[PDB]
Amino acid sequence: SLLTEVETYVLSIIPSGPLKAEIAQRLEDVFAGKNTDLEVLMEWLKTRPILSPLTKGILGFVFTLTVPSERGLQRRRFVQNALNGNGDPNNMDKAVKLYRKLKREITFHGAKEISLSYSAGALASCMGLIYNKMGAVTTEVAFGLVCATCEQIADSQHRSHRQMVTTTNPLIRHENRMVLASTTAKAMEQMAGSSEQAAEAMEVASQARQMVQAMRTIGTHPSSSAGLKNDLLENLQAYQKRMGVQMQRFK
Amino acid sequence: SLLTEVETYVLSIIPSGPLKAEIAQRLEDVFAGKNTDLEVLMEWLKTRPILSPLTKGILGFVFTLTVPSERGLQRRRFVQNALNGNGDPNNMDKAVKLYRKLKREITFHGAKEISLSYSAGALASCMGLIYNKMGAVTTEVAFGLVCATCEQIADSQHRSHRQMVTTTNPLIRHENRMVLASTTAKAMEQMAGSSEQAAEAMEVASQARQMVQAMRTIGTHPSSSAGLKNDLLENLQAYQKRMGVQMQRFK
Amino acid sequence: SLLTEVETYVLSIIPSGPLKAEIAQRLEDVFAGKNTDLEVLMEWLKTRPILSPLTKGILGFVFTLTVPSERGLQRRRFVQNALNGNGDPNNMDKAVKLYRKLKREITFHGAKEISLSYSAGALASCMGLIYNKMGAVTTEVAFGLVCATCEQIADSQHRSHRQMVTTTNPLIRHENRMVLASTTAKAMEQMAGSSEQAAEAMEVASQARQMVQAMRTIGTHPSSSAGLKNDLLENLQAYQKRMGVQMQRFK
Amino acid sequence: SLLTEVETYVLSIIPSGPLKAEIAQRLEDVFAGKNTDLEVLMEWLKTRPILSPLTKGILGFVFTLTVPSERGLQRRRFVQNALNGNGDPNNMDKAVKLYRKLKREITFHGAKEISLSYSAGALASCMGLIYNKMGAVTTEVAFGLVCATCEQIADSQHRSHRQMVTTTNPLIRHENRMVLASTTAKAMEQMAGSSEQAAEAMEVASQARQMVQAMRTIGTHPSSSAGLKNDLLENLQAYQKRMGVQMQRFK
Repeated sequence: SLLTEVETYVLSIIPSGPLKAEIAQRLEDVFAGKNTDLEVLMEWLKTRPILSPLTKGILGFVFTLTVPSERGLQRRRFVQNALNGNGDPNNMDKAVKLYRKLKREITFHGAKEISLSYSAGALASCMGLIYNKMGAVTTEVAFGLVCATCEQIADSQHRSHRQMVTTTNPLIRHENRMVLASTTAKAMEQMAGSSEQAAEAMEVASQARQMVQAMRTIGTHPSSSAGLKNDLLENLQAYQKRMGVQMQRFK
Repeated sequence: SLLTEVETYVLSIIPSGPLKAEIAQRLEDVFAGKNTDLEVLMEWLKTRPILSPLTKGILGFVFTLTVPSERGLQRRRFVQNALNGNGDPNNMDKAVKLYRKLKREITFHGAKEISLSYSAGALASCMGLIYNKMGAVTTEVAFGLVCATCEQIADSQHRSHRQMVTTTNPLIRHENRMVLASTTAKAMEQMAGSSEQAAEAMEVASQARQMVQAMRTIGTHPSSSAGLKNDLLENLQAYQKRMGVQMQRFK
Repeated sequence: SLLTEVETYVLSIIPSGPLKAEIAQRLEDVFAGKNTDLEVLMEWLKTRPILSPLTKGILGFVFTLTVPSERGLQRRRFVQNALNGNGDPNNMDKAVKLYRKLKREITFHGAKEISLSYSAGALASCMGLIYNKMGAVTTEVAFGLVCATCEQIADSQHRSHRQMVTTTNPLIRHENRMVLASTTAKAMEQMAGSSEQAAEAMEVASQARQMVQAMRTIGTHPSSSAGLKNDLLENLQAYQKRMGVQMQRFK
Repeated sequence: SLLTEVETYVLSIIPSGPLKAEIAQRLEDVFAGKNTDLEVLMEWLKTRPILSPLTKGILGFVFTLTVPSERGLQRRRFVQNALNGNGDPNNMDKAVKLYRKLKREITFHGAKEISLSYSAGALASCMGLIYNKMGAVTTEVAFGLVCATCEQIADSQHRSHRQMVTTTNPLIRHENRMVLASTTAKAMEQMAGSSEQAAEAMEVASQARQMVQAMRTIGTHPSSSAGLKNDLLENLQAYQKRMGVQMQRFK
């Protein structure tokens, strides 16, 4: 069940969207013996616009571990660029210290357990060593290094959400609502359901998007109005809930 | 959800107006794989008249992080001019001290958390290093530096409002009302609704604008009248509330 | 006479060859009011194959200081890449410490005198700050920073020669002779004199080149022969002197 | 004159033979602006049978530094395999310690001077970091790392010769002569001169080769004869000198 456990950590860091569905479907193919040619897979991976270079690096890295027949594959540049760890010497010293301990393990958990003791920076650098063949560790350990990195990123992915919503600055909190509404509105428009709900869903989605932009145009500063900041948010709250129920309707 | 979190901080600092709607719509295109050519985007960004040079710098900076294929892009001058941090040596020393710590992180939150410990001046200088390629940090960290700067500006954006309205000097407080009314009146006139309310909204907006200028002409100094300062504000207060309700009518 | 003094230091680091003649002739044009368009100049500079990226950086940097009308020029990428100082934080801290002192000077010598007290690494980073507009110093000081860098490189250019020829390892010393002969032979062939000496010079040059490669093919290891290592060098010594006198014949 | 100094160190380690002539001629093309396509060059380099993997690695490494336009090149597998330093953690720790110091230098000599203080093992590993983009140092420093490695190998190349010829074991010393004669005989046969000396040179070369194999067949052990070990070497000594003079005859 290692292939399932790694798939949890890897897919956690990827942002939600059509790519996440496409990436996960790709992971199943290469985790189920349906391995397509690596080059066309990675070439498709490279062109993806939304993924961050670091996140794009891990997905490229994980594919290489599955495909057999080394010495005939190709080490993609963007993976090396992403995983290089900024070329820092100080953190890369920790990476070697990690890689010393990883070489002695063969169990996936043993790699993950020791790896999480080190900073998120070192794992990216150390994970570069395995990809570049500078080091060499068994496949089970290498995933244990990926999950330690993916868990570290995934932890900060969640910790950022907790800090952003509980922020005390009112200005961004208002700004958080409009962009959040726009993103939720964007979610329906891009996913056009087969049923007639797509037309209705697009309308309500376009309604919020057409209205949120007007809300930004008026603004919500205390000095930009005389109490209009209050009622402006209220319509958004209704619109957010209006879009909230709309999601499960086509479900 | 990093692309949403950065979009909150970036759009917070931009002043409300038609540009804010246009800028945010642009951010969605470059955060959703609809990346237009960078040069035409930044060229449009440069010509924008209302944005401050520093605020214009961050928006230019954020776009560069998304677009791939370095060595073939172009480093715009105005970004460097805005982000140079006034060429101070003292604050730029802090920026390097920051950049030393940022290089070791890969998590967005880790960059943001450490960055906020430093003065707003250093972040502008340090954020210059990443843009100029003097330094090099992973994309997730770099946004973590932007949000630290955007949060710092956004905090002072709000803190200025609190200090301005609670100011004890009566002269500016009266002056605050007329300019506030003019801005609110200006908001409707520029946003011409499709409904017939645009004609009526323009009339009431022009009424306040035509009357606020007369109010300035008479003045409101204690020595410029013999109690007319009192009733002059009262009509503004009605006009402000009259325009206040008028906003949600076309909503 | 500043323009002459800087031209000494800048041209010292460039390796000898046709490019050095072309570069110096270009420096005269931009140091004598014959300033060609910067972009076509730097574009020609970029394509040069022999110059190292760092050395190519300084020549690009020096041209920018001469051309007037900032805000309308363009900051070339390769200059930033070369002058970034590897993005190290530690040496860049020294660069700011330098840049603090340079800002207070206006004399060219004052900049050069203080600059040489710092390691060659910092000057490259600090010299990046001036080019990127992160800092701002008067033109006379900026050349004083270039000459400090050029002098530092030029010093190590000479110090390498002293260490290479006085090396105790016999194997490279023999190898030094063949490559040295090939380079000297290459010097005549590329510079085709207008007189008939070009044909004769090419013949003797091709003679050494045709014979030095045979010398490498046989080798000169003590275990690759039984005393042939001795007489093999002797013919080279004659050939080197034969080419030595041949140089001043077309002079 | 950096391109000449590096060419000395690089060509020293390569064993003598037709490849050494071909490799050096290739180095001139890529050190003189005649840069052929990298891929066809490295592909030809990969197929070379005589070069050791480590020595083949350096030649592949040096070419990559010259060719411009990164992000569009390709990192060859065999270079990474050769330069990985056996994936040891202990020596790779030294490599990072080296790479920390190299990042702060820009002078070629400065890189070479500090690099030679470290064991030959670390330089191979550290030189791997630059090729893999794990690190990043200026081109002048990187050659300074290569020459430190090439010098270290070249020093041991010579030190092995001193120890082999001065060995006290008589059995290998006799064996040294036959193989040395065979190699010298092989040198003429492969290099077929244009003059008629090729036929005569082949005959005398085949004479020694035809006779050295007979000498091995009889053997030269003290227990394999009753004094024939003495006169058997004498004919070789004449044959070695006979081939010794024959070399400069076609010269």
